[PDB]
Amino acid sequence: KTATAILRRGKKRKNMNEVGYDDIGGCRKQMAQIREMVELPLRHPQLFKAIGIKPPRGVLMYGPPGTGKTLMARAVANETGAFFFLINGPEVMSKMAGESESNLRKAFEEAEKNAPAIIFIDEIDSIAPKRDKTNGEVERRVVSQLLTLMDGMKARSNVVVIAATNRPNSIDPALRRFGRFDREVDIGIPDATGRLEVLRIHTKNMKLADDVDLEALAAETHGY
Amino acid sequence: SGNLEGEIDISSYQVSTEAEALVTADMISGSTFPSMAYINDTTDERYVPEIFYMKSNEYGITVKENAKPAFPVDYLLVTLTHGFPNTDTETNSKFVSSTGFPWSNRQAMGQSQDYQELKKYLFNVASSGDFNLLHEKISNFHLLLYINSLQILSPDEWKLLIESAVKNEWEESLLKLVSSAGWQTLVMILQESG
Ligand SMILES: Nc1ncnc2c1ncn2[C@@H]1O[C@H](COP(=O)(O)OP(=O)(O)OP(=O)(O)O)[C@@H](O)[C@H]1O
Repeated sequence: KTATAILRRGKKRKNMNEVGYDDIGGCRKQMAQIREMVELPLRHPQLFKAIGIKPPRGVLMYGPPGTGKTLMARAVANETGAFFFLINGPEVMSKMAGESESNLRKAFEEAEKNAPAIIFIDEIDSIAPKRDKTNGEVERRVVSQLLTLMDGMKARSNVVVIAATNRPNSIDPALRRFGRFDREVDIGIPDATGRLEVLRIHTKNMKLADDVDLEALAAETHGY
Repeated sequence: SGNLEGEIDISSYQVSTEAEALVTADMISGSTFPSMAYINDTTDERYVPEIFYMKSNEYGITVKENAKPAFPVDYLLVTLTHGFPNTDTETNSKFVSSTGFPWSNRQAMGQSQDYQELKKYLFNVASSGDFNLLHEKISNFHLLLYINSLQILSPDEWKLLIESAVKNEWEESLLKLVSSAGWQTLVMILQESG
């Protein structure tokens, strides 16, 4: 009812830039939540000024790998049409000592400089694991830099941070407080209708034979 | 520039391969302090990351200091060593010259290349003989460039002239040149010119 009130209505404002809402299936509720948290603060920022609140920014998606977290983030970013800065966990962590912090600093600085922006920190568990797993001093410098950049952003507004991870506990607890990744979204395995939608999405360019029963495959595939 | 004692010593340098790759993407500019070079901003075309310059302290530890405002240029240099050939006469030089016919565009001073200077420099040797004297007067880099610019001699004549002036075996080539029609016209007009 009200929950999916944002989903109701060329395409994609008209590579990996072509992903859109039509390339996703079986996650109506989570997609509604993500869109309600991302589009409204950026596309229509005057609603919250009119009602007199500061919308939350940090969004933390998590679920089993393969559930489409990166797909959802990229689709939302491409549909919003806002300055989209993509940070990869391993890509930042592969840099030399002292560069993996400067990269984060410049990333946030650029995202703040430009127009309404979205920062997607894919695989945040790589750059901010639980303290017991943060072996070494560079693993602590990076976490502290992430925390400082997150804290210093709350004033700027018109910039939303999205993070994805496999498990809620895999992240440093200090990142899940007020003014940080406070709103949390959970992606679960799809149901029969979701699996049918995914199957239709993927098998739209194949030379399928006429004797294909995608409903049967949807019924058989459980836990996929 | 001059050495510590007050002389006219000469020094040779060469910028590193990263300064060479830094200037191409702008990213550097001169600063009012002679020893330090400025850094530009992240405009919409050129994107400058954070620049660190690494140095080792007296305790043998490398220290990285952020230098956005300005950093010394001593990290962008490598020093060569100059010198002169030993007094032993090897005579591998290509020219017994650099003292005579005026050099390139020094019109500010009285050094103005013109037909009168040729008539006074490279005419008495060409009016007497002494092929050795003519060869040592013809082996001047700037004289060769000037006569080329005169365009009186045809390309083959100038090729044989340069190979007569720069090659260790020049007797036959020098004789061919002095006997060549182009050289004869050149010397005739030079004599006629005053
Ligand atoms: N509705 C859907 N849900 C999930 N995946 C989908 C869906 N529709 C298509 N796919 C495809 O499934 C794969 C999902 O890969 P994806 O990178 O999104 O997974 P992920 O584990 O969430 O990501 P990552 O670990 O990179 O953050 C891609 O091939 C995507 O094209």
